Amino acid sequence: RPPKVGSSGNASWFQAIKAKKLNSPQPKFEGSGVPDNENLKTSQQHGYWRRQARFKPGKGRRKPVPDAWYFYYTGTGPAADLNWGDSQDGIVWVAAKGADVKSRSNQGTRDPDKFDQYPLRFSDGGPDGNFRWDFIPL
Amino acid sequence: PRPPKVGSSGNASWFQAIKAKKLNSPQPKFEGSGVPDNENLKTSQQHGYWRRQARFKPGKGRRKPVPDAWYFYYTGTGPAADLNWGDSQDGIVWVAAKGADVKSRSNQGTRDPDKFDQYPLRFSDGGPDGNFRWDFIPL
Repeated sequence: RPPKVGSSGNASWFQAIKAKKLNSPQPKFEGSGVPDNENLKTSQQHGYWRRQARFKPGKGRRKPVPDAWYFYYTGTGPAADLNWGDSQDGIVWVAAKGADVKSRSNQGTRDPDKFDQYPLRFSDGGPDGNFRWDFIPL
Repeated sequence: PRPPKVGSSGNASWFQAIKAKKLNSPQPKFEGSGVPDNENLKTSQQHGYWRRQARFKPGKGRRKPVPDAWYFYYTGTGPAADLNWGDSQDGIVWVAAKGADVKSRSNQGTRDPDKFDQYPLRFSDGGPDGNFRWDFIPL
């Protein structure tokens, strides 16, 4: 059977945020939780963070390490078929003040062969202290 | 009329390759699943291996070294169909989604290239590390 490949792309435009612990809560944000990105209009500034399980060698038989979460605009990424606000384990919905969550951006997702991940900045206040992320300069 | 056909013939992987960026890149590492998307399959079935292909090209003198290519096969299919998930073998890296049952033997088979094109890789749950790349294939 050929595979059913339905996603237009699953690489987030942005670096992940990482939990600090194996049993960290889901991300919460001081402000909207939408990454800084001036390319979009206010109405279109909404999307979701999605959990990804991570593991390490050895030691072992692989061992778990803390989750990463990646941001996708609504209608893109692994949960592209969800409507904004639909409940799913591992999905946190975010929207800017002034967002119209029925709108759609044409921002799409990132081709990793052509683009490095973009830096995350949250000028309106980022995720809580259960999460960290590597510095990437502007 | 024709005799039986038991093997993976000269079928291919369902999916496009991942390619090393250098002649000395390490084998691919997968912090998340490393299993391509395929909505035919449930989470329990999402496991298999990446297998190295050596590559060479023509040019100055003749034989030129090209970076390694690695191709994905579901467990129980492909050149290493006889292995069980996790069996050591040089040029084989085992992958599985969180929640996979690496004994579930999927039903996707392999690709006859005269009938089906290579399918795009999409990695919901993580792909290979940054030593690897592949061209984007839309659709």
